[PDB]
Amino acid sequence: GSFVEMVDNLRGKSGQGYYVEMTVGSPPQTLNILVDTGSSNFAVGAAPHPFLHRYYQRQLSSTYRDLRKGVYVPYTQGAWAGELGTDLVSIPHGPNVTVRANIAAITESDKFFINGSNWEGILGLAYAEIARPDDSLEPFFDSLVKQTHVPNLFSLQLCGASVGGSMIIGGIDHSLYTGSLWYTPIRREWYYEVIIVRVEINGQDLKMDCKEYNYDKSIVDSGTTNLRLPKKVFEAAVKSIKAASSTEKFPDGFWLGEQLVCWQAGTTPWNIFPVISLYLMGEVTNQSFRITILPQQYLRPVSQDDCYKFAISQSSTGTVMGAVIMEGFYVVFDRARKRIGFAVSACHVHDEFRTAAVEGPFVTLDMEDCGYN
Ligand SMILES: Cc1ccc(Nc2cc(-c3ccccc3)ncn2)cc1NS(C)(=O)=O
Repeated sequence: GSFVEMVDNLRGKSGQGYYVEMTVGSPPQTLNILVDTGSSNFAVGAAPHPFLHRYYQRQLSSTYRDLRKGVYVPYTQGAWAGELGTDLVSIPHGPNVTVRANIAAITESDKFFINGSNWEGILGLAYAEIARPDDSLEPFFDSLVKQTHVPNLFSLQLCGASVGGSMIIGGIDHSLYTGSLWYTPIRREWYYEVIIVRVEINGQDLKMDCKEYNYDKSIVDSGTTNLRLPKKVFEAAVKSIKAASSTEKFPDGFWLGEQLVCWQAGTTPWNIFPVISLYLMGEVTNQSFRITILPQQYLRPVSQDDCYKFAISQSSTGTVMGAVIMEGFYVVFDRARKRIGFAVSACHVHDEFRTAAVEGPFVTLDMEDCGYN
């Protein structure tokens, strides 16, 4: 393949995201940078922190330009504060280009960096609408497309478990997937927003109004571990997942993520847990497709003891299709054509009985109604 050098350019630890090496400043300073399609800021640890091995030293970068403006990004677990500037940025195992991009130097943080994640910053790949302090701050990818010939497209292959995978920038590598790629529109360019039209557990329709699957939004977000489902959706999904796996009994707190369950090394009875399908709006009127994950995706390994957290959780900002979803698939963020493609990942974790799936087409009527206004 012509994109061979970008293949296997991601690393990570389970539950702690996937990062890419980015080279910042002059002379060069390389950092591990979290790939996050669920935000739009490029920020790097820029002062010492207990959880950082390395950080950005702007004083040592001859090409740093200070924008003279603070920046603050909250999350639900905590936040970070910092200072805006521009500098030279390239990706050794990404496109063969260098751009002047906005960079937020993080000077203080609260529950941002993860002890042992090996990343030292974040690359927000969503759109300028959600960027901080405001949409006037051009995101990394907007700069890249603006300043260079790189096609307005990236693709992600996230290889679950100590993890890895590929971010192909400017195109698609056919060795990363199998079967056809199926596309869903990007409803609006802010988050990577999409429309889920049906949910099945082991083939069984969850029978909820599709409006509920997308209240108040559904997004594809590589910086979130879990499949997050709106309260009402989550409850109905838990109940149906319980009903499908009833040959085994699990404590109430397992389904809530508060309790872990461990099996003896090599014995996890994957086959007693259901497959999960999400149908996505297709590109033609009344046409949909489904993506199907295995419990190998939604049960996350956390001794000769294999422990697992149930990684479908509750949300009150809509559906977040996190690493749990992405890890079954090769995901194409076709920004040029305002759409997202899914194909079966060449690296996804399965067994001899079941494999993750991308299937279509299906007939689904009145899909334009599912989205929140
Ligand atoms: C987008 C994103 C933003 C922030 C973080 N960071 C954290 C930090 C902590 C933490 C908690 C207590 C003490 C120290 C740190 N817990 C969860 N996420 C991870 C991701 N993304 S991710 C989950 O793919 O690594």
